[PDB]
This record gives sequence, C-alpha cells and structure tokens, in this order.
Amino acid sequence: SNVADGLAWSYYFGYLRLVLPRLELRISESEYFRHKITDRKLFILLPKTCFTCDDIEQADSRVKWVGNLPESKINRGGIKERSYKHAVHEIVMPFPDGTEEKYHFIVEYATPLMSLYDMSRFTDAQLTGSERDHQVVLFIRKLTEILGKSEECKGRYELIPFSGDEDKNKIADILVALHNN
Amino acid sequence: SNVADGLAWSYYFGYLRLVLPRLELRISESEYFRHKITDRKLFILLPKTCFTCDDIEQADSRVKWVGNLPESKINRGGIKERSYKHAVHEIVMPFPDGTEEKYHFIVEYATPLMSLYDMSRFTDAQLTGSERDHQVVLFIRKLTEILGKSEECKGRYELIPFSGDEDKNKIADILVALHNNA
Ligand SMILES: *O[P@@]1(=O)OC[C@H]2O[C@@H](n3cnc4c(N)ncnc43)[C@H](O)[C@@H]2OP(=O)(O)OC[C@H]2O[C@@H](n3ccc(=O)[nH]c3=O)[C@H](O1)[C@@H]2O
Repeated sequence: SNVADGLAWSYYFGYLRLVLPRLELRISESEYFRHKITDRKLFILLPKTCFTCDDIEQADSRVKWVGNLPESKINRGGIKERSYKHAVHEIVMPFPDGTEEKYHFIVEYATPLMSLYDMSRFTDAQLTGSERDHQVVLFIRKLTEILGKSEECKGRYELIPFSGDEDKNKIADILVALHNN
Repeated sequence: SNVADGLAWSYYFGYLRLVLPRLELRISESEYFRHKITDRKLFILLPKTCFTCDDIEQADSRVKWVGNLPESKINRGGIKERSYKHAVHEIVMPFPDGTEEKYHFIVEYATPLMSLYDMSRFTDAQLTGSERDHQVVLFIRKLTEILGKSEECKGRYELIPFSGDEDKNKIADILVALHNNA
C-alpha cells in the first residue's frame, strides 16, 4: 500500500490501542494528578511543517512540564515487558486582573512522523521532500480514520494538526478551547 | 512505496539505530552480565508464518529468562524519556555425560512483524492473508539491506528468520551455532 499506512497502523496497534483504554486508570492511580487532569484524554500533536518534535514548554511561558504519570507495563510484545509513561503539562492562562486559570493536559507528539523525517533527510533517501510531505498528509488522514472507527478509543483522544515550527505557542490556546466545550 | 518499506525504516530509525550503539555500553554496566554475555550483539527474530510470538522459554527447556540489562533512557520526540531495556536469556546446552555449557544471548522479536499480523487479523483489514505474507517477505529483505549498509550497526546484530509456529525450539540451536562461528 503506502508508507504512511504502516506507520499509522503501527502507531495504533503498538501504542494507542494499548494506552488509551488504560489512560483513565493511570490518572486515577496517581494521587498527585487524579484531581488535576480533568480532560482524561491524550492530545496528539500532528506537526506538518517541522518534525523535530521540540518540547512545547520551551515555546510558551504558560506551558510548563510538571512531571510524569506513574509508569505501566504493557504485556503486548515478545518475551519482553515494555513500560510506558505519560508526561503532564501545566497550562496557566493569565488574565489582565492578575488572576489565573490552571489546567493540566496529557500532550504528546505523533512519533511516527519523526520517522518520516528521518527517511528523507539522510543521503540515499527512501523518500524525497515532496514524496515525504504526501505521506505526512496520508498519515494524518489515516490515523483519523483508524481512531474514528476504534470503539475502545472513542472519547479518549484529540488530534491537533499544526505546523510544528514557529507556532508551538498555539498549543496552549487550543488545549483550553477543547477543554471548555 | 510499500507498507513493509515504512515499517523497516521506522524499526531502524526508531529503535535499532538507537539501541545498537548503546548495546556494547549497556552490557558492560551490568555487573551480573558483563562477563556472562560474550556475544555483544542483538539477535532479531523474524517470524515468517506464525506471528503469535508467545514466549521463547516456554517452547524450550534449554532456554530461560534470567533478567534484564540496565535500561536506557532516550528522548524520542518528546519531553519524557522512553525506556529501552533488553532481556537476557539463559541457554544451557546439555551433554550425555551430565555436563553442560551455558550461554547468554540477547534475543527479541522484530516488533513490526506483529503489527503486520495485527493489520490483517481484525475485521475491515487493509491487508489480506496474501498481501500480509508478501509484506512480511519484503520487510525481511528491506531490514537486511538497511542494516547491511549501516555503519552504526555493523557487528551489533544478527537476523534469524524462521517459521515461528513450532520452530521456537530451533532458536537455541541457531544462537549457539552463531556463537561457535565467532
Ligand atoms: O513498540 P512499537 O510497537 O511502537 C510503535 C510506535 O508506537 C509509538 N509508541 C510506542 N510506545 C510508545 C511510548 N511508550 N511512548 C511514546 N510512543 C510510543 C511509537 O511511535 C512507536 O514507533 P517508534 O518511532 O517509536 O519506533 C519504531 C519502531 O521500533 C519499535 N520499537 C520501539 C521501541 C522499543 O523498545 N522496541 C521496538 O520494537 C516500534 O514498535 C516501532 O515499530
């Protein structure tokens, strides 16, 4: 088929199908985060221009990494237990009267996109610049279709497509907009 | 391109190119396995027919899981540090006079092959039984030539294709055969 089809299905079968159903239970186990995270869903970032996947907290004074959730073991694999954990980001929306509104979100990048970037940049590449950009669009569209039909992931994810370079400061405003309604 | 081509490059950039340069260093840090492991390389299992990987020690009395190496923390496209840990297996070859020769290998399955099986398994599958089998062969071919041209991985890996259904008892014989070569 396509290069993106494998990456989107690998992203789902090897990760999203495993951690999204466990997401509400991980937050309940964390006595420090159980009351801080109101939106118990994984906000997946889908960068379209840049693929370095830089830390979002470095591009916004309102975004601050405040630690990780307790790790959990996923039995999916071959005679090897893998461990996953989620990082929690604190979003503090300021107001002109000095008051604040504090939020907490589970935000992660779509790591398979970083693999699409690694294929094209090195010499003797599998894909050129134009051939990779098409796979990036197909990846975003395919990952949406997979999660839209997955019944065990319904209501436990959000897809945020954006140009992952100069507008990382837009993440904080998008997360709060999805939280309010 | 192909489904297998993407999974092969993903497995290379997302895992092999990360843990194979760290494998030599990670073994020497384990005070328990630094001298017990004389094959400082990763043995990648490539099942062709059966993909229910199950466990390798349950199909062979000469194979036994005996712990892990110290884990490696790597930032992989995120603020967090993902855990990359290898499992050490004990392989004791019996002899008719009561003596034994005990080896220790680092062997694990190629994870993308599990995703290919998962694609064709569930309903509304993109891959059929025939299309999956073709992509499994292309994946093995592609992963071989990628690792053959990699300077960061030269001498740090071995590829072991096998059926996977009942050939799980053959893995212990192949590992000792590859060790006796070197
Ligand atoms: O283990 P895989 O099945 O993961 C596939 C794919 O899902 C995402 N993923 C999985 N676990 C994750 C955690 N704990 N945090 C964040 N993201 C996670 C990854 O995007 C992963 O793709 P990749 O770019 O990370 O790696 C490529 C390729 O290598 C395999 N792999 C990775 C780590 C490992 O310890 N063992 C292993 O075999 C991946 O399979 C993937 O096929």
